Amino acid sequence: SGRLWCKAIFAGYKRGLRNQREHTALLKIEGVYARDETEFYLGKRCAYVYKAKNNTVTPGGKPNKTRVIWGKVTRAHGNSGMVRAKFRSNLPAKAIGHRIRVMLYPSRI
Amino acid sequence: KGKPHCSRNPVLVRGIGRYSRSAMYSRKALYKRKYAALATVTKPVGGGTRVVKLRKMPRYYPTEDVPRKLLSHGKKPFSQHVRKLRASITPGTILIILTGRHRGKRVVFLKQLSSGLLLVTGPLSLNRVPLRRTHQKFVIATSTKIDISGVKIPKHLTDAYFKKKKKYEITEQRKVDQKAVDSQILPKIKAVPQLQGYLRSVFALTNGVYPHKLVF
RNA sequence: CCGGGUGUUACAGCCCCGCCCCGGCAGCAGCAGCUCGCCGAAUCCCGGGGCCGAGGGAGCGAGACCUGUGUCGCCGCGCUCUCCCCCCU
RNA sequence: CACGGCGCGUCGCGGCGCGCGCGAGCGAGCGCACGGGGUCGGCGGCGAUGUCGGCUACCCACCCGACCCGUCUUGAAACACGGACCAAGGAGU
RNA sequence: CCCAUACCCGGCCGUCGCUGGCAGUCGGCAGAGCGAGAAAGAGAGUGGCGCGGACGCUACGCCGCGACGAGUAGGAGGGCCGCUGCGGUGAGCCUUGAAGCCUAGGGCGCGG
RNA sequence: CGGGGUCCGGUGCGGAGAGCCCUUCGUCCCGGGAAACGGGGCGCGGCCGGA
Ligand SMILES: [Mg+2]
Ligand SMILES: [Mg+2]
Ligand SMILES: [Mg+2]
Ligand SMILES: [Mg+2]
Ligand SMILES: [Mg+2]
Ligand SMILES: [Mg+2]
Ligand SMILES: [Mg+2]
Ligand SMILES: [Mg+2]
Ligand SMILES: [Mg+2]
Ligand SMILES: [Mg+2]
Repeated sequence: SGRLWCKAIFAGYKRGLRNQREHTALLKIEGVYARDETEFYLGKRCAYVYKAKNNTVTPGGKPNKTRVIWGKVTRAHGNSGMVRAKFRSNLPAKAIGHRIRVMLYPSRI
Repeated sequence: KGKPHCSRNPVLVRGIGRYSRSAMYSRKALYKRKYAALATVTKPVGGGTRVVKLRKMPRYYPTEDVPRKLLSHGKKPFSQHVRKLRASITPGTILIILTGRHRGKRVVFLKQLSSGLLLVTGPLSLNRVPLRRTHQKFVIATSTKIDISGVKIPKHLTDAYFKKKKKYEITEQRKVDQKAVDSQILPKIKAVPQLQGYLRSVFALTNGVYPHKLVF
């Protein structure tokens, strides 16, 4: 009935100043702003959900316009709650500053 | 011959015994345990008798074949894997299903099954979930428990019972088992005030609350 | 109550110094979970997250009286070929 | 306690060390594994005119990177020189 | 706390080294080893039923271990890269369609 | 009614954004608590409220 995930923003790729590695993304999870608070989210699955034009099949339902790129949280980043994430395919650059759902079912509690 | 005795040393740590070699030589009493030095069947036929050879040669060898594999030791089939359970999960605990069709429904937990799946049920009279299996990873175990140490669940229910077959029709055996379990579960949860409504409700996340902050 | 002055334990305290068993008692690099160290043949246990799984005929025992098998080498163990006793189903 | 037989025991210092014989250097099975590189004797869904797969290649978008080549030169993106574009010919015999 | 093509661990390609290993496919005519700390014989001798057992080995081949890989001028090697003609060879192809040319099609090779 | 005076309360801000509000499985019976002034109505016709 309600919402079962947590908001994150796809801030950007793991990068230096002149090089960027697109195989690792940086997520800003809402509400967590320090390293001693990000150990909860380590290993949780994350999803980038977006609409498209063509219909695609969905598990346990009729086809619709929704598509998803899956991934998982790997490790903390920085000192301010930033999180490193790895997805099965590198996220498109058009998702910079957009919503990624981090879920809870890879649970350890 | 000889009855198989148990191991003479308790496991101190995995792979290390409590007693040393000499202590074992003493405890086993080995000082007085010294020791010193198909493919054919004959059948009658109505002629005479024929020596039929079972395990006969194949009538077709393939163009080419793969070689054998090297031997490895630490790999075991899923049947005899050691089963682990989270410390926070004990019989009579409330869980929150996170991924099934019953998303975020508070459900009572009863028993760990043989293959590692949790046998779970919140009495479908109030939260509408039957006897079911659920993976222990995909559930949140809150720190609210009831006492179900004094309830009996049938021994016939198991993973073979819950295994999918093949439209799915519920069986009368399923109905009677669910009734038998819930007739004992329900009075226990009705003793605790405001617990039936809690199980009826559905967990959700609103803005301003974060799982890493909130405790359960 | 405050300010100034005198002064040497008074209606507060502080520092040093012989001994009383270095007076005695805990305790001790202290979860009074930060008062200050260097370590571990004087060190072990448990747990969590991430990435990967390349290689593919290793042999065992059977004895010229047999011809099987594919859980094998090194390493660490347990049980039996001795006899009793205890506990739980 | 990586101690475990009997002897002849000096193979010996006073017993321990440490030698000589004992069908003569042959006890066997099962089982578990922190043991010469992964397996499952574990599972779940969706599939006929709208859906599944197609790295690359066609077009488009985004983030990062990114100065036009050849040549002589210590130094070329150069306010150094040759070069509008395309086809064929073209130089260690 | 952040990250380089640096360092550590793993996979893959190639080069170099071990001037490494394999002719032992020794089968009812046989007995399946030469990885095991110690230069050298699983040494030869004379006296007190069921007929059965994968792959290999273009030796210019196959297989195993380590280390390493920048490059102008220049040197060398390999090209089952390419073009034209000649001697051989493919009981080669082809009017049931060759050469050539075009392609939003399917692929191979690090590359030609 | 607004602005001042006294006085009384709070002040690591409990008249707090480190907070507040709404909170959703649904339906059926009977009982208690709150309400009888309440709830719902392009169901209504007006009156003000805004540059
Ligand atoms: Mg730029
Ligand atoms: Mg020039
Ligand atoms: Mg020069
Ligand atoms: Mg000029
Ligand atoms: Mg000139
Ligand atoms: Mg010009
Ligand atoms: Mg030309
Ligand atoms: Mg390496
Ligand atoms: Mg080079
Ligand atoms: Mg074209």
